[PDB]
Amino acid sequence: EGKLTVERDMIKTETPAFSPILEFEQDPAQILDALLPLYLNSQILRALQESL
Amino acid sequence: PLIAAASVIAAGLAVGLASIGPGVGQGTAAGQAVEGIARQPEAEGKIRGTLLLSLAFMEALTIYGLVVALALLFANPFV
Repeated sequence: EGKLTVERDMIKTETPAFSPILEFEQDPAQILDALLPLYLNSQILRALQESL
Repeated sequence: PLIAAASVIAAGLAVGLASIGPGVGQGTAAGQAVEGIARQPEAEGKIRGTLLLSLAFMEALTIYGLVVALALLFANPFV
């Protein structure tokens, strides 16, 4: 009405499950071992941004 | 004469032993071919242009085999 306030957005990101073929250049294990550190870094930067 | 008999069994084993290679060849070729067409159907012009260009060389191998086996069976100098 008049003040400053924060309002959340609980947006749910739709996921196209797979590409029509979805080739791998790597193995199914190496890709996860190289991907989950990336999501770890993303979550750490989010826990710094929202904390800040 | 036994020479014609040897020539006949020769031609038989010749056309037989010929196509084991070419068979598995065309096989793995066409297998990876269709599994690649699954990945990208919009390349089929030169897909065929390369597929046929390899199957032509394989069929060249085995027509070489068959035609030699016939050259033994048909009019031949040693018989």
